[PDB]
Amino acid sequence: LISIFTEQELELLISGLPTIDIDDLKSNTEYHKYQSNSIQIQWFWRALRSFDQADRAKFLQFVTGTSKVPLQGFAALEGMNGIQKFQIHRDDRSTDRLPSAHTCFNQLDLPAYESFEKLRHMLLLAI
Amino acid sequence: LLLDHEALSCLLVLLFVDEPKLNTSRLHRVLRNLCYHAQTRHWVIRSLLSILQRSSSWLSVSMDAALGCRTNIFQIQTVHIHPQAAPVVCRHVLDTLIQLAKVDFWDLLVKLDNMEASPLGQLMNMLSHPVIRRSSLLTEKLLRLLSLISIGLTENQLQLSVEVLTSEEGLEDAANVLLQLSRGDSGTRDTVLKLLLNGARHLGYTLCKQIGTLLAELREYNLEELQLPSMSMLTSKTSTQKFFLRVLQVIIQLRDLSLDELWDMLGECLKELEESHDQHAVLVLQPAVEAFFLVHATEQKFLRFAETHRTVLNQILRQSTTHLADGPFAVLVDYIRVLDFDVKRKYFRQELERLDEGLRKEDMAVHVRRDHVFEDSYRELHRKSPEEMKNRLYIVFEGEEGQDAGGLLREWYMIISREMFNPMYALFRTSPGDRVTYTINPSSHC
Repeated sequence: LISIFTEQELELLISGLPTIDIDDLKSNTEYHKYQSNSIQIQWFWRALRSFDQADRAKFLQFVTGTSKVPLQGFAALEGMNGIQKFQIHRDDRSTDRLPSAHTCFNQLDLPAYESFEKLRHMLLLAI
Repeated sequence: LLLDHEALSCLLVLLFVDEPKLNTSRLHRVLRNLCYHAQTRHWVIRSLLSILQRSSSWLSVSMDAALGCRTNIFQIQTVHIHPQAAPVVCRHVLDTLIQLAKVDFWDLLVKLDNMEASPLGQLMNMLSHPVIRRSSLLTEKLLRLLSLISIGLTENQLQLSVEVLTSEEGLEDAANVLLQLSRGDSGTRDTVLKLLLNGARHLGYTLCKQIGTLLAELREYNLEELQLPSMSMLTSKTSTQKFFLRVLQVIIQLRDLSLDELWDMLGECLKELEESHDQHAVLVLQPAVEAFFLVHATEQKFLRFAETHRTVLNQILRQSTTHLADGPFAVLVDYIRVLDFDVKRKYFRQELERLDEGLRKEDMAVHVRRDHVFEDSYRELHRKSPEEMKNRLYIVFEGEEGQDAGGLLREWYMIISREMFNPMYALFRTSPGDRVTYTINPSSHC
């Protein structure tokens, strides 16, 4: 009966769905090979805004390794070596592979998916 | 022979006169007691059934039937009942017959005025006759009667038309009739199953016509909220969807229908509703989906369906109050990727309550010290049973004032979930990578 939840969903069942201040995350995002006005990033923010609270939480778990929202806000987002902001990296590998995460750096490698719909589909399939 | 046929005829004349005051349950119990005598029963029933067939001065009984029309119930010229009064004579006779099923008259009647299993065939023929076939009430009562009595081909056709055409209780009594008949004979089982299938195929064909108009009109709606008028004849309480699902639920109840033109166009219709950026707009096809998953996913193809419409079937289930693990969509319990998180959470809590529905839960005290809550709770509970844990815990801190128990419970859970991560208990340690998470302390053997 507990096994109907995923390993994500069990966290969301015990600790609850978080409220994600997308403005705090966006204010505390670091872009490495994308830029804040890249089209894949505007697609990212549109997708993540269109995702429900549970898929947002699954994204936070995907990139930080947890659904826990920092009390102080994402400015206080910890990584392995002190406060590490969330971060989006362009994955220069083939764009037929899912994004990949290195949560100790809060690091996303994100292929340059050709469209909003396709990027959204791949991200939702990842989470 | 306690009473003669003239005294029985005088009692039976009371069924025609519609008086609200008259105690007709007492009259039914008089006829019931008299009908313990087999010859009296046989004449009484043969007369009541002649009253039904003839529905389909002492005898001057004026019933107000309609506006400006006060009919005489009896037209004597060979005695006929005026069709305005007929539905009431039918209603009172079926009320009496339901009790006699739990347990010449005309010539006698004019002589006054001048001064179980065999007739089941007549009661099945009665369904063809217009005053009954019109009235949902008389149909419901006659079906209740047949459902009691049941404890040929045309007569089953007329019983099935009661489902293919227009009463949920009366049609569940019709389901009971059709089942209890199938219990009778393999030949009546077979003929009624195959004629159900014939009607269900007609219903499927016209349902595919209706959904084909709906889909076409959704194309014409997009190519330039949803109130497509083709939707009205699906929203309708008496829609072919509900007839089709009803008939299939009876077929599947008798098991203990080839329509890929329907199933694939329900498919592309659902896909074109979902692409049309409206959500409750799907629900006008929920009973056709439930029929699909009834006929398929027999107690695969339903899984590819639930995949290509996954978020749609989730919208269906989330909207539905049908209990996920008691309704038809229960089969997908084990293929869990096909449900939403909060749907699975609801299923969790309902299935949990189903498994634990037998336990009466009490309130139960837990006496703890603000500085020791963790160890006092451990001492109190760690030998307690699961069912003692399942009681509603209320926590008492020594000498503290009374306060709201809900806030006090929230505080108690918060303090415990904190004390879990005090290293003095050695239960959990932070991940050296994340440094905010917690996993079992491998140094808890201390």
